Amino acid sequence: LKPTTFMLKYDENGTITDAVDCSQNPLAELKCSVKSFEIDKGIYQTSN
Amino acid sequence: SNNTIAIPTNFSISITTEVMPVSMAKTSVDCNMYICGDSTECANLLLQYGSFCRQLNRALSGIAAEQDRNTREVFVQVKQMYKTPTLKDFGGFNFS
Amino acid sequence: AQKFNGLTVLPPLLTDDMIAAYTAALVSGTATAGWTFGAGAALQIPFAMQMAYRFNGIGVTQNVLYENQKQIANQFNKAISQIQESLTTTSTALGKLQDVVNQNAQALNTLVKQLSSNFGAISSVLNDILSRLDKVEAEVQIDRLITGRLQSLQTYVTQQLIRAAEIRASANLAATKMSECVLGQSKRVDFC
Amino acid sequence: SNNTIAIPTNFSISITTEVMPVSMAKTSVDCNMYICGDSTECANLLLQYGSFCRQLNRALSGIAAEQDRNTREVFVQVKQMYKTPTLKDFGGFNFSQILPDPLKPTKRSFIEDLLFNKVTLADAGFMKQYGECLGDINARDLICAQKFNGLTVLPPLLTDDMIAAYTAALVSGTATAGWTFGAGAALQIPFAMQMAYRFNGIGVTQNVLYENQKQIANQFNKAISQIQESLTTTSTALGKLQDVVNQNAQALNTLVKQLSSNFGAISSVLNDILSRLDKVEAEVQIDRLITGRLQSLQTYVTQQLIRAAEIRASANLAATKMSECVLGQSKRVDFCGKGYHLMSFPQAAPHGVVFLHVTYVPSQERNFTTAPAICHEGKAYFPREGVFVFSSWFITQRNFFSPQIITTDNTFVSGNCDVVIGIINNTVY
Amino acid sequence: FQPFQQFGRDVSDFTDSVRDPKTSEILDISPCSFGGVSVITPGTNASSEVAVLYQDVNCTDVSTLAWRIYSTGNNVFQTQAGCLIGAEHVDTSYECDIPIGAGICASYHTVQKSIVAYTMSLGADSSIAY
Ligand SMILES: *[C@@H]1O[C@H](CO)[C@@H](O[C@@H]2O[C@H](CO)[C@@H](O)[C@H](O)[C@H]2NC(C)=O)[C@H](O)[C@H]1NC(C)=O
Ligand SMILES: *[C@@H]1O[C@H](CO)[C@@H](O[C@@H]2O[C@H](CO)[C@@H](O)[C@H](O)[C@H]2NC(C)=O)[C@H](O)[C@H]1NC(C)=O
Ligand SMILES: *[C@@H]1O[C@H](CO)[C@@H](O[C@@H]2O[C@H](CO)[C@@H](O)[C@H](O)[C@H]2NC(C)=O)[C@H](O)[C@H]1NC(C)=O
Ligand SMILES: *[C@@H]1O[C@H](CO)[C@@H](O[C@@H]2O[C@H](CO)[C@@H](O)[C@H](O)[C@H]2NC(C)=O)[C@H](O)[C@H]1NC(C)=O
Ligand SMILES: *[C@@H]1O[C@H](CO)[C@@H](O[C@@H]2O[C@H](CO)[C@@H](O)[C@H](O)[C@H]2NC(C)=O)[C@H](O)[C@H]1NC(C)=O
Ligand SMILES: *[C@@H]1O[C@H](CO)[C@@H](O[C@@H]2O[C@H](CO)[C@@H](O)[C@H](O)[C@H]2NC(C)=O)[C@H](O)[C@H]1NC(C)=O
Ligand SMILES: *[C@@H]1O[C@H](CO)[C@@H](O[C@@H]2O[C@H](CO)[C@@H](O)[C@H](O)[C@H]2NC(C)=O)[C@H](O)[C@H]1NC(C)=O
Ligand SMILES: *[C@@H]1O[C@H](CO)[C@@H](O)[C@H](O)[C@H]1NC(C)=O
Ligand SMILES: *[C@@H]1O[C@H](CO)[C@@H](O)[C@H](O)[C@H]1NC(C)=O
Repeated sequence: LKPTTFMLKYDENGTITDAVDCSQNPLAELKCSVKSFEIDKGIYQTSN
Repeated sequence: SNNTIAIPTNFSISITTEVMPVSMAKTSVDCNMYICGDSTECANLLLQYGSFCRQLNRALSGIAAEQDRNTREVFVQVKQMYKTPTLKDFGGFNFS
Repeated sequence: AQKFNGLTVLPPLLTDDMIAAYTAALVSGTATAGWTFGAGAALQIPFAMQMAYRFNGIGVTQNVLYENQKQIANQFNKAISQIQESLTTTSTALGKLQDVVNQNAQALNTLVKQLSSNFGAISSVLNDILSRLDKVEAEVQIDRLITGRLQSLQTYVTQQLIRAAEIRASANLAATKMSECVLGQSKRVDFC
Repeated sequence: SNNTIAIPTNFSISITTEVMPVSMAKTSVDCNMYICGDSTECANLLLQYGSFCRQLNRALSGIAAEQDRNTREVFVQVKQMYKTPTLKDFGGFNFSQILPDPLKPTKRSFIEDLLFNKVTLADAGFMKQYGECLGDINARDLICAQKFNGLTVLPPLLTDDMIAAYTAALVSGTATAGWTFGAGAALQIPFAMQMAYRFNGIGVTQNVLYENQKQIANQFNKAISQIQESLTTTSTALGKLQDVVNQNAQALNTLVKQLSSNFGAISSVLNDILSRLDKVEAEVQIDRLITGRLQSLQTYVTQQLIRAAEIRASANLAATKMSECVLGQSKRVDFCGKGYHLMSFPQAAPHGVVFLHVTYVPSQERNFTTAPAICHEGKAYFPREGVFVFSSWFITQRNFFSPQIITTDNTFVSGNCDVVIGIINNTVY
Repeated sequence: FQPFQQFGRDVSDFTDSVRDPKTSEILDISPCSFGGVSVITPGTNASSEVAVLYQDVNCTDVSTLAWRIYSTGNNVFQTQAGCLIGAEHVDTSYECDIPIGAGICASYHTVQKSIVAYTMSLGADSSIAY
């Protein structure tokens, strides 16, 4: 285990069905920075 | 008066300038960098304020897009890239 | 300093070369076709006849233009030369653009400087706080600092929004002027 | 070149669209609800901040009034509610698609129906009952959350039916009287004569309009059909109105979400604080929470004010366009669409208006040889916004090739044949 | 709820559900205050009587005259803007004096004077012969 920031998804029931690991790669970083699992086509600023 | 008029008999050609701003600098901010630097303790404490930073960056990105929109609206008003003529005389009017 | 504190400036989409190309295209198009382009397909015409039409547009017969063509051309050239000399001489003719630049730079630099405020904490240095205090009290001090710095960023963003609105108004006016003065002959008093 | 000109020999009728925001959502905030919920301790502690909340609500109510002002200024530009004509022919110009149909239940036109279908709104009733919210909890309704946290959206003064009635009145008035109405009392006139006048207004004789009436009407109908088909096809033509809606909704939802911040307190839950702590320390924690939540509300109000200023600028431009393109024929280049403006028609849309601009576009240019002036019996003759053209020499207008024989009627005599540069020798009848 | 969970929370971190410690039944918790209210006044200088508009209340079937209103009265009726209490309905159309919303306007008219509500007029009627 390592200290990290995750984004967890709770579904209609109370069960966690998906997650995003914010440190996996730049796309995951962008997903965590906009707090959404889906991204539209375009160019986005990420962290320095 | 009531019975006389004044009529010009000559004229002059006048050219004047008008300066107009169009666009300003586009900027972006890294909240974590600005507020916490490289401190992991501060970074962890900052997590409960993500909404405010997302709001700030949304505003800034909107401004950034608007700047390019302004420049395009002002300058892109022709469909054909007309070539510069080789002879710049035009009947005595020096365009060079 | 700005970059080390996390503030970035992005490049514009269009470069100066492309903008200059657009302006050159506009000038060439008006000189070769006049006003027909912009209302449809460009229709070329000699410059003397174009100037005669423009004279007709202000209630002056075009025989005047044709009979004083040399004097009119000389006066036009002299006006161009006077503009060139005035621009060459140092002055403050571009103060508006200069102060746009200055305002942006000053805003960013003020943002950098405001990092030195305590906001009521024992110090403005996170390293000092964390070197002296254990987690429990360090948390209180760091919370104060976070609140203050977030407020600083919010103020910057609000002022940026207001400045952007002003700039957008100016840009809309400039686009209207392009359309109505460059692509056609205007009758609005003192507009062009 | 220096001795040749290009003259159009044909033309086409073009219709293009312009989408403009007019108004945004009117909102109001219950400070006590948002900040303290149902907590009497928090409500008592909040009393010393009443000035700030009064200030916030003053700003919001000003915005709310300005929205109705915008809508009125844009759409209420007629004193008489002109009735929709029963016969929608107008000399071959088919207006049905832009005027309401008595048969259909809807009070709008077909294109207006398409426009209203192209924009999706979270809710349209402005009415959400306590029983409805309490009974559909499983849905987790965003509107229910907003309302339970003290944020309200108010209904506009004018209804969609009334706005559509105003647009129908404007279209009927222009179709039956043209431009005379709006400068005084409406004066009816046949549509063909109206179109002839509009043609005359762009430097083209009206004989052209009368001699090509069938072609012009067919082109107008085809342009209307193309607009209708394009609107039927899914696209992003109403993106401005859509993102106005989206911005308002996002602002409110962010306001709801920001309640979860601690702002440095031991917890963000007032009930937890009051269950664990006695009054003295509970007061400190609650003060921190009050400060934070008040700041959030102030930020919302500031951004709302800036958005409202932008919307007001758009509404002022829209009202000017209504006056200058719908109630008259404009000469400002590119103001009422691209080309030589002929006439415009408005259509209502969610939170805005859509202008259909009809303009004249020259096409199919042909070459001719031109001369600045012609010498006859030692006297110089000049044109008067016409051009000399060599097929013999004739005189013609610059926007449509209609060569005419030169005569003293269409020529201006001035001086001799010496000063004029490029003068050619000819005769004048 | 799973066996190890006792409370539930929403996106605002408000506690919105709980398991009863005696029967293990799950209960939703909802706030008590809800709904928008507006006050219509002809001016305190003129009178102290007001009309009250309840947005989010439906009063079409006035048979109980559990409604969420502060007080009933005379001329309680429903309008496109909500439940209106304290104003008399008139079928005539005038220029908008006090805009209530959704095409409804209120005024202060001689019956003695009282608050009245009506549908605003859009303009004078005309007939133009094409
Ligand atoms: C939440 O849990 C419920 C209960 O298990 C799920 O509903 C059942 O789903 C299964 C699998 O699709 C169906 O065969 C059953 O008929 C469903 N029961 C009912 C009463 O509808 C539900 O699918 C779960 N939700 C999600 C998003 O997975
Ligand atoms: C209008 O004024 C101009 C400029 O003064 C006159 O043009 C001058 O004409 C004289 C001969 O008449 C030349 O010697 C000069 O060189 C011309 N220009 C200048 C700047 O001196 C012109 O004659 C006047 N009248 C008209 C009808 O054009
Ligand atoms: C148009 O004006 C330009 C600039 O005044 C003229 O170019 C100058 O011509 C002189 C005389 O030959 C040279 O000494 C300069 O070096 C030129 N300057 C530049 C920047 O090129 C040009 O001749 C004029 N055109 C006409 C047709 O008169
Ligand atoms: C201008 O262009 C129009 C449109 O192209 C021409 O109209 C054509 O008319 C002929 C009969 O004369 C039809 O058979 C064609 O179908 C029409 N073309 C279409 C509909 O595209 C018109 O003849 C041209 N000339 C003038 C003077 O208007
Ligand atoms: C004006 O255009 C409309 C729409 O194209 C025409 O109405 C259509 O008429 C056809 C032929 O009768 C019918 O098949 C369609 O169902 C009609 N559509 C609608 C929406 O009503 C109308 O006939 C045209 N008017 C004239 C005078 O030609
Ligand atoms: C706590 O004790 C109460 C009271 O005895 C229990 O509730 C009753 O349980 C019985 C047996 O199932 C039911 O028949 C009754 O209807 C329940 N209610 C009452 C009011 O008597 C309850 O089950 C106990 N809880 C636990 C977790 O053991
Ligand atoms: C208020 O409730 C009443 C009673 O249910 C509703 O009146 C009925 O509404 C339905 C649905 O539109 C109609 O089909 C009935 O004809 C209505 N009945 C009467 C007697 O009017 C009413 O619509 C509700 N009001 C609102 C604004 O939802
Ligand atoms: C007119 O003549 C020019 C001569 O260069 C030619 O390029 C142009 O295509 C001609 N126009 C038409 C419409 O044929
Ligand atoms: C103020 O008071 C009188 C008496 O009630 C009221 O009728 C009147 O309209 C008011 N005065 C005005 C409006 O000038």
